[PDB]
Amino acid sequence: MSFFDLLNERAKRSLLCVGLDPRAKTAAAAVEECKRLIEQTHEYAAAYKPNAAFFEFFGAEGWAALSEVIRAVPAGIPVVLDAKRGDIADTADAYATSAFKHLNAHAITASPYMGSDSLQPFMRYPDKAVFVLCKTNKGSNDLQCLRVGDRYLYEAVAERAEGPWNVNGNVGLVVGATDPVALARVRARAPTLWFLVPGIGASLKASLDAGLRADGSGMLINVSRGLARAADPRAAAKELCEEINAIRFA
Amino acid sequence: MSFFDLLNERAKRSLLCVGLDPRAKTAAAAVEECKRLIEQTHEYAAAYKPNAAFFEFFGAEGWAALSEVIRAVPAGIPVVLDAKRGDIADTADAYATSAFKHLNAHAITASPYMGSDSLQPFMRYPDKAVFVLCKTSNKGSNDLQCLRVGDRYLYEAVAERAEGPWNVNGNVGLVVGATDPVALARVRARAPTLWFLVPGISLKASLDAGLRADGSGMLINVSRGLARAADPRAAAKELCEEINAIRFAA
Repeated sequence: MSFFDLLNERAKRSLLCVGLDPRAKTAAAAVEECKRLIEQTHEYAAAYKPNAAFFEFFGAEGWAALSEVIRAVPAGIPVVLDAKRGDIADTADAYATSAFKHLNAHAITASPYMGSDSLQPFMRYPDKAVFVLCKTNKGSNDLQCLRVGDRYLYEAVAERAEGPWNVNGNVGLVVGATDPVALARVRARAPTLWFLVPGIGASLKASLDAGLRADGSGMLINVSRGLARAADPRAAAKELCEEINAIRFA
Repeated sequence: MSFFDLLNERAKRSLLCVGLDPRAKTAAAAVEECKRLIEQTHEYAAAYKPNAAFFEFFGAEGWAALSEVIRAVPAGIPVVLDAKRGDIADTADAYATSAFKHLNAHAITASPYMGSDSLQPFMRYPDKAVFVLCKTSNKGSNDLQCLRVGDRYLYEAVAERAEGPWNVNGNVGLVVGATDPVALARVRARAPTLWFLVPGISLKASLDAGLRADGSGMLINVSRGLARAADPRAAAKELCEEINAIRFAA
């Protein structure tokens, strides 16, 4: 089962991605915190997204904690390591081996800035997925909205992803929820790719109308604070999952 | 004791940055390998650049190994953690705290793709430097970096931002490859004062294109050329002296 095999099975029930961004002060407490959130939300989760930086923060024990948390994700539910990596050759190979073999995540996020051969070391794993940063925060304007001919830079990234980068059919894009016009533009350039969509908790219907594919799928909607800090995380995930599906059905 | 205070002092003697990219198969062996290379090269090193991916590869033991290797670098020689990070908000804050406080590196490398607010969490440390990816030498450089924005390349637009709006704390540098001196000269034209971290040496042409008016502002990284030299001590001495001979020449 590839990442997308697992995701497409989950997508029959949910498009909700649950962020694992522990607020705990120690690695041990972080593990327990994440395990509890998994227990409460897995029935309504399409994926989990552990925060690579939050785990690195704990130092030595942080790695082990991340591995333990990934192990705690029920079989059948894919894990996207939000590590936003980008380098080349042996260095990129080492990041990919760490994420995919050592930590056993099913997917990673990656920067497009160094281009095709910076992305190849991740994308060469046919059973893993690579979500490439496309449209994201206020700094988006700096580079992403620069005009490269008759399109924005973020559109140029989209055209490569739904295009020559997708050798193993395992490329996705990171496309933010807070900009529905941009979301629609990316979907027009890349009509078949899965989007990882953060920032809903920073409009649900607008995002889905702009970003869903023709099949009513293809958006993985990430929520972190709205679930982790909820009075009832299970009920919050259930409600979000159902809200998304109601829109898909209509 | 800022990064640039340390670097300016070292630049009186050297512009050589020594990569720490261990080939060893265990964390413990990697530490010893790096310690040996530091011992052989420190008299001629302006900086050390540990490979964040290579240390992450060793998992739990990896972080501790990286911490130990950084601590092994003589007082007075700055450490650039080559991590190429880029994220937003609390996540970027976590990467910064990890690199600058927990690991006690003096500088980090970072992707520009998510723009100003993705870089601010690193740049807010006035005593730490942030080397932002600008122009890299790999084939993928064609994909984004060499796209045309108005009458210039994307990498020139990045250089302008870095020299201009981004450099509020005077701690921004750029990563600029040695393999194209024409591009290196374009970057120096857009960014007359910034330090460049220059991987992958074309030594004379690179220095002619990239040095500032003061004969400084380039940090020349060497990895394989030193670590795999029969005599790394003599290799570092020779490279340091060759760089300086070019700097001295009218």
